[PDB]
Amino acid sequence: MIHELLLALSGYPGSIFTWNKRSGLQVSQDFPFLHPSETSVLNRLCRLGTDYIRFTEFIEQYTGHVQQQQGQGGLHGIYLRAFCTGLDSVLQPYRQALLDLEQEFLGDPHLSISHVNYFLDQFQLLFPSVMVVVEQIKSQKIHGCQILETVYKHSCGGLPPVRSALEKILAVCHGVMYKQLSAWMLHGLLLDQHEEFFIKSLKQFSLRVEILPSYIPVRVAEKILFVGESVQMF
Amino acid sequence: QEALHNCSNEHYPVLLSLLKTSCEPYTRFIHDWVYSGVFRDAYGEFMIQVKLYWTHGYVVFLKHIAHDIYVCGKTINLLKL
Amino acid sequence: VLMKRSITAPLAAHISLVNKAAVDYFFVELHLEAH
Repeated sequence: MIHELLLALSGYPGSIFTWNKRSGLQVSQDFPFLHPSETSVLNRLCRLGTDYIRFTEFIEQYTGHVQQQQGQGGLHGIYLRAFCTGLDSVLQPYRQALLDLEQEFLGDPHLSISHVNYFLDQFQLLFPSVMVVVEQIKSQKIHGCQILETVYKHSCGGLPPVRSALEKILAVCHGVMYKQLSAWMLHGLLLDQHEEFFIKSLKQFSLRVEILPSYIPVRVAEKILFVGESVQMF
Repeated sequence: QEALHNCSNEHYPVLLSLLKTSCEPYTRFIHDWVYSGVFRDAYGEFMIQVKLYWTHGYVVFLKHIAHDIYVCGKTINLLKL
Repeated sequence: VLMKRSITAPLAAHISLVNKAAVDYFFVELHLEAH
């Protein structure tokens, strides 16, 4: 009962806990020897595994799956790829915890599921919270720098652990914009295709106010524009 | 063009390590026409290739250097005399 | 920036020297300015 729960949550679906696209993972729930006690606990545990399957599947789907054949902002694009790259690194201590748990089960062969469910209670809040961010990005077709605000507006919550968790994904997504900005400002040529960072000689260089994030003011953006235009001109 | 396509993911240094050595005979090809004017090809892998005075022909590096190689080869071929 | 112009700098310096030597070989040997 203990060890294929690790097998199921790890992302290789079980023949007891049945993976569905409409019921997630689900216990067979028809045994002539099940009890009401175990039911609730298995239901509590299977939520995290369902979310984990969705997360890992999406990350594998939309990171490094092409040789570049414009794309879609919510299903392709370098900000979106960097979001997935931050997301799997945030998910790492869960994997470490499962690896620890197997050693615990090996050391003591008589162990029950409530012990496990007690240990995994800190992911029980973190995993449902982060789902809505990627859900909003995917559904609403958010393109370019407006991705950067979306996790940023969702790092205003009253839960410190979830806030600190999302901040790292945002920090990963800063660096790609930094990398392209280092070229456009200081030489005049940008290294980015299909994803914009508020760039529309002296022609086809103007500020896109709409894509520009809210936490970057307009006064600095004018200076950035003037710097890039100047170095491109001379 | 894959290089401009990806400069900010984890496959950036792997493709860079491939590309840095995938141009090694090309640099030799460039080092041929400038320094001796010598043509070199085996199966055909060179952008420039070999009439009225010269037997030189014209149709990676930028083209801003490709025509410069085309004219520096003819200058070498004259200076050989 | 990624560029192929971090290669041309020890090459074009030789190209320019070849061009200057050829133009000098015109004047001091073939006397084009007298012609």
